[PDB]
Amino acid sequence: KELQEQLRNCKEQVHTQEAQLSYLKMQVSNRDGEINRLKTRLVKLVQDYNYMQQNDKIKLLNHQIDYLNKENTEMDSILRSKPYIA
Amino acid sequence: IKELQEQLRNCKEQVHTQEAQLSYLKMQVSNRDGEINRLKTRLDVGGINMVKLVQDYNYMQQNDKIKLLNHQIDYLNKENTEMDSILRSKPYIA
Amino acid sequence: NQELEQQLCIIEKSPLKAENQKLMRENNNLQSEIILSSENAQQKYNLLTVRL
Amino acid sequence: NQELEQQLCIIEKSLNPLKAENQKLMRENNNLQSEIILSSENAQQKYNLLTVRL
Repeated sequence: KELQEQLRNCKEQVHTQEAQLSYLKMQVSNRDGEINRLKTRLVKLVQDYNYMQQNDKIKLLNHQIDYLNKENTEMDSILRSKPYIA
Repeated sequence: IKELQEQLRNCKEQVHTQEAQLSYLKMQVSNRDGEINRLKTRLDVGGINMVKLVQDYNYMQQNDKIKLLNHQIDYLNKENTEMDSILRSKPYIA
Repeated sequence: NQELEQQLCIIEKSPLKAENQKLMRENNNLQSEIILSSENAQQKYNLLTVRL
Repeated sequence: NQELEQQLCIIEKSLNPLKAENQKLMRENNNLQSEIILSSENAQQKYNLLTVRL
């Protein structure tokens, strides 16, 4: 008869426990991520193969700075003379 | 009402499996503390890891530099392109 | 000496200071979040207390 | 080379250790404040039971 209440308390306890597990799965999983952050603070070859290739793309880019462009120096002289149509 | 006991018998199982996992997680909480200070202690001693931080830092910073200069390229390229676009034929012939 | 300057420029033009400066911001946020969940929860449950 | 070393000496003896300590402690705080949010989650865990009856 009262078995309905027995069952009820256990189930409520079960769900409370599930929630507690989930709460901790989360607190714990978050601690992983919190620590993974530190694992990420505390292959040299790639660091050299980009940095050095990032470095080279920049140097190429510096030459692109001159073609794409440094012509702006030369362009201001034309900016000065083509308006001589006026 | 009989069947309630059967379900209670079933409910009581987990309960038991959760008791086991709850213990595990509490222990794991201690292990996380057991991983983290630990890392703090290691920092208290040294390492940091200063070298890794510099190199990874540099990787992303160079990537930001390529973006900054790419901005500079679109700027210079288009200013010069448009100035040439006008200016070279502005008088056309004159 | 030249090889050293080549690597020294890695910092001059862009590490530890960078993480430090970020932390000086990142923890204002974490601090804000602990507030905005702790005090905010208190208000949420001042409401639940009344509501319940 | 000595000066290149001196720039590093200055950095390593007087700046990096401050940054190292400051980031260390701020990492303790970052870790701790990621935790602590987890304690606000504990406040939430209480809340989550109040919400049962809601």
